[PDB]
Amino acid sequence: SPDGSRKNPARNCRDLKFCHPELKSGEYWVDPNQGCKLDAIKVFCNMETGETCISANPLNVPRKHWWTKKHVWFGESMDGGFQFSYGNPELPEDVLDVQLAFLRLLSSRASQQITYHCKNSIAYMDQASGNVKKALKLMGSNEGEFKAEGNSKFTYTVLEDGCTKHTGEWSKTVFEYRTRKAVRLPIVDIAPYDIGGPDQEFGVDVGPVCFL
Amino acid sequence: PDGSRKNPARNCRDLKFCHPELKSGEYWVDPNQGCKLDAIKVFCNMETGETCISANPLNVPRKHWWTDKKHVWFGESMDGGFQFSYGNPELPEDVLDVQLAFLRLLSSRASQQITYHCKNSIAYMDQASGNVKKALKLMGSNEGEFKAEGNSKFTYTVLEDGCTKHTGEWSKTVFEYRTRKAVRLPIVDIAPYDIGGPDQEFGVDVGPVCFL
Amino acid sequence: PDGSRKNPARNCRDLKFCHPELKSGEYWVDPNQGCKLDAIKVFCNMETGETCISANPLNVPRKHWWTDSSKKHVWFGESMDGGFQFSYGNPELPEDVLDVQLAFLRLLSSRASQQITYHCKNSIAYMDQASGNVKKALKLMGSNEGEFKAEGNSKFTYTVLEDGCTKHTGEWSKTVFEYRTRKAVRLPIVDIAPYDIGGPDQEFGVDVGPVCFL
Ligand SMILES: [Ca+2]
Ligand SMILES: [Ca+2]
Ligand SMILES: [Ca+2]
Repeated sequence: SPDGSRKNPARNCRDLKFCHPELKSGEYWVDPNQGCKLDAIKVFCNMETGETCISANPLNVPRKHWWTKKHVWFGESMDGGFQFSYGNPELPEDVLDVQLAFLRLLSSRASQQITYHCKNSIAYMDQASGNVKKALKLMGSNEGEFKAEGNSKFTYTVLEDGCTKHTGEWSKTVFEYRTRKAVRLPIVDIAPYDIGGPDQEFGVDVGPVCFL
Repeated sequence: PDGSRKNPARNCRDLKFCHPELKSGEYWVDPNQGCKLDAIKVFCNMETGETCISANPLNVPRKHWWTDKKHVWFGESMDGGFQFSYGNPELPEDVLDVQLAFLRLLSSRASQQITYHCKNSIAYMDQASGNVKKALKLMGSNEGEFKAEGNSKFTYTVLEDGCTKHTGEWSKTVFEYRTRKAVRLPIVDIAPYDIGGPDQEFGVDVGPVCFL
Repeated sequence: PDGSRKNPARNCRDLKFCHPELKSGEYWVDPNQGCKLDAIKVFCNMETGETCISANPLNVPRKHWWTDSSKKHVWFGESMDGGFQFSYGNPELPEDVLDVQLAFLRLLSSRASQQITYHCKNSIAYMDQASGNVKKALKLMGSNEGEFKAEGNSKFTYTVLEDGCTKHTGEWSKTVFEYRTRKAVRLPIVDIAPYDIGGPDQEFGVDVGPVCFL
């Protein structure tokens, strides 16, 4: 019987939760495509919810002046930019793709949080206008974009917003996207709008993509 | 496996292939495999290999449901209405969701029948006018509707039609939707058109959704 | 699993991952897992790790297929006398079982690709040398309710590997098409619709290449 060890992975964390109810939240190995056990992925299992959470690698975009107004994709367009990747970096992309496809099928929903660190850079709401027209965008895995407004199937939610004014200091805004259409996740890129001025800087902490 | 609760099969088609001696009946299957605890109870047709899952409740009682012509969704709009639900109402809705998702996305084909019980209510053909303009509609599981006419991908077929006149008596019309795109099934709602008058009544018997 | 009939692998990519010493060739795989008995014999490209399933039948004979008495695309399978849609896998297995094995590969692979060859006599396949344009290019039917074309939405355009059909010369030639995608439910190709057909001197045939999943 699977037990979530590297040599004996479970199919996902929900299976571990139910078939091994004594296990606590933490690091486990899961193998959504089953078959060959060697392409298993290392995850965090939330044993309260049954969520399988896969970390981004790299987890973070360092705080820097990145760009010198329009939305600009970090991965697509910025110098030193990269798109976000998930799961054991040593695994071929196609294998990671297949694992995510199976985990999507195994799950009712997926969610992900992302943190925008800001210095003189609006992320969501602009305190002066009270509007979100300068809000950043996120790119999903199905080419779709997650936005502040527009099609309600694709809008993100904001959990805290410390970036509403240029204060010369660092703060942060936290975004979440949650959906039943798990093909849309994980987030692969980010496009700030209020960037490019000499004293504007940002960083990013990419939260894990969680499936249940 | 063998189709018992302790040893469920992936689905009925596998059970037929691997155990051709088994007769049609109740079995336990586990489309998402892995941990066996979320296996579901189904009817296996062992001649076709179909996995058939019953609605629960499967019956809409015969009643005057609507008072007021236009299509009106039973589940969406009528007092006491409900959308049709499938599987062991014991398991959480999200578990059944995933098990059904495996069947909907990875089956060859699917089919489902639904029976409209009618008193003074046209269901498909209107004998007096000679047309199907008053025909009812059905709602699938992929935000699509099944109709008497229009896009031939989404038309249902009528197996018997006893609802063609207002006679003051009870009769029935039987609808089927069959598709190689099983994401479209099961049926989740019904919209009669010829309803609302003081002597008009209907009921429904929801047939099982069957996956190959 | 080792890719034998009694011990089929899930697919060729798993076989490669677990057995780097295995060479390209035929093996038994079982994408739907569960019962082992409905395993399918495939070609594994062990350089890429692709699972390749051959068309059966793989050939549309070379013939005058269509009589034009009207000019538009005409689907071979849907409209032509003796036409058929393309099927894949061991015809010893039930159609529904093959569909399911294919469905696992289509939904859950990273990528898919397929080539198809149009044999032509007095029949433009893609480029029309006389006009210099692709207005007469044939179309292909995918497995997800879409079509693959010379132009339009770039997600659904095919690519042309060689094009020998650009003139009417009274001689046989061929044009080879390929469709590659990260949305594998679009494949395999199930039908073909030539445009430059139906004239009294026009003929075509088709060789359907294997559908390959990663
Ligand atoms: Ca595996
Ligand atoms: Ca299970
Ligand atoms: Ca099998």
